[PDB]
Amino acid sequence: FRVQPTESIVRFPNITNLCPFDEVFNATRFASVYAWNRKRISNCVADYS
Amino acid sequence: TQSYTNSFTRGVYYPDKVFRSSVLHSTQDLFLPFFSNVTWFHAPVLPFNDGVYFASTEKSNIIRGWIFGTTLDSKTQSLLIVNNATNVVIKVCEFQFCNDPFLDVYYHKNNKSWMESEFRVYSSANNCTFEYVSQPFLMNLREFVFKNIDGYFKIYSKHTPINLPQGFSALEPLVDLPIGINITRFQTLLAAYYVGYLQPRTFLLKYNENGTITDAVDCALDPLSETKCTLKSFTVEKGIYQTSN
Amino acid sequence: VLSFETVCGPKKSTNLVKNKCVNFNFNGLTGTGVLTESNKKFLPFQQFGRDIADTTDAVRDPQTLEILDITPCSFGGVSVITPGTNTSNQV
Ligand SMILES: *[C@@H]1O[C@H](CO)[C@@H](O)[C@H](O)[C@H]1NC(C)=O
Ligand SMILES: *[C@@H]1O[C@H](CO)[C@@H](O)[C@H](O)[C@H]1NC(C)=O
Ligand SMILES: *[C@@H]1O[C@H](CO)[C@@H](O)[C@H](O)[C@H]1NC(C)=O
Ligand SMILES: *[C@@H]1O[C@H](CO)[C@@H](O)[C@H](O)[C@H]1NC(C)=O
Ligand SMILES: *[C@@H]1O[C@H](CO)[C@@H](O)[C@H](O)[C@H]1NC(C)=O
Ligand SMILES: *[C@@H]1O[C@H](CO)[C@@H](O)[C@H](O)[C@H]1NC(C)=O
Ligand SMILES: *[C@@H]1O[C@H](CO)[C@@H](O)[C@H](O)[C@H]1NC(C)=O
Repeated sequence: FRVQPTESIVRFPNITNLCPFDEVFNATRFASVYAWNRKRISNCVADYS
Repeated sequence: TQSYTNSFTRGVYYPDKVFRSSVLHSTQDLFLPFFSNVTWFHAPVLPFNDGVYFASTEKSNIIRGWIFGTTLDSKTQSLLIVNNATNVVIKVCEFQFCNDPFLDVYYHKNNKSWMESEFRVYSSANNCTFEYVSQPFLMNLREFVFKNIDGYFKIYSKHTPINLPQGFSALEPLVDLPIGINITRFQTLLAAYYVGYLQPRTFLLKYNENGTITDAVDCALDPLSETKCTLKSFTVEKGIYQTSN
Repeated sequence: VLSFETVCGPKKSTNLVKNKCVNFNFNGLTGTGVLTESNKKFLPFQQFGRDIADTTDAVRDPQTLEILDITPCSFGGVSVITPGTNTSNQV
């Protein structure tokens, strides 16, 4: 005899330190192609959606 | 100055994040050997082999900061740790030139005890990756153990008031910063140093009911300790016991 | 252009259920068991718990500051008590 599971749950810590993808995309003024900006996005949760 | 002193059961830290109550656990990790000899440093680059144990005591805040790296040149990335009065900055950024550490001609505290806004040791701040800011590391005796295992740099700390004194004090984890750099040398900075080096030993920690380490035994010091580790107990009864080969 | 080469996508969560045999996943600590509150006191930095037989006993959920035990939901064998089949048929 064995009691089968009734549900499956997954717990992870709060989401915070979301990457600055918001800042990159909504720049008021971009630069010309010859001098293109670059941002090393590191150590953050991406959330590409 | 390299005067030597023995470490009386100092340099014990929590190996894992798990919790154990009223049970003896045997673990095989890097540790400072019991009754090993340490080196006092006074007013040189250390070899930093397989971890380090840092300890210092003073009534002032003269001691602050550390620098780590394998070459201290532009070829390889270098690491910095510096504590402010109210914050700490930990940026792994390359540093090229170091003409001389700052040192006032007088450096007399009998008349003037103000030394502020005089920190410039990095000649060039080249491209780098990581930067962490948190609560001050320092606040009594301060004990720190620095490790670099599997790309993770781990820092442990503990504040033990004194009257390396005898006793047992467990080092709790503080900040596991993920630099990823290779570290082969380290050096301390100024505004009484205890330096010890770890070896791949095996220990037998004793966990309290609340979950804190109270006692530990090194399984490679004397045959009695080997017998204790084999029996997994701190009290051995009368008899003959086989320990090793 | 987002070139690719610590940076990992957000992992969503699920509501906490107690007193039922539920599959759980606490920061990659997969297992099965019942979830009940515990009168233990972990250290501030500890997250898991482990008994003498190296089996997860208590786990702290990453979101709220609470610690709960992990007990396997009931299992075991079954037996049938019957007289002689000629004597009767009830079991
Ligand atoms: C180890 O420490 C002792 C002091 O207890 C000292 O005499 C000895 O020289 C040290 N070992 C080495 C290799 O210097
Ligand atoms: C901490 O000290 C560094 C050293 O230059 C300084 O750049 C930084 O601004 C200080 N932190 C704060 C919060 O002022
Ligand atoms: C950072 O600077 C070093 C020093 O020249 C260089 O070799 C490296 O390509 C630069 N970029 C990265 C991502 O390390
Ligand atoms: C560190 O050392 C390892 C092997 O000793 C080597 O593969 C690696 O390239 C070195 N540098 C870094 C940044 O890991
Ligand atoms: C465990 O913690 C409780 C609550 O702080 C305390 O009363 C008890 O003395 C502790 N046990 C020790 C220190 O062995
Ligand atoms: C996550 O968010 C909840 C919202 O109620 C909060 O209670 C909890 O403290 C947060 N996580 C942390 C930092 O414990
Ligand atoms: C059950 O009991 C009856 C009466 O005692 C007997 O006749 C019969 O043979 C028994 N059944 C078997 C399988 O022996």
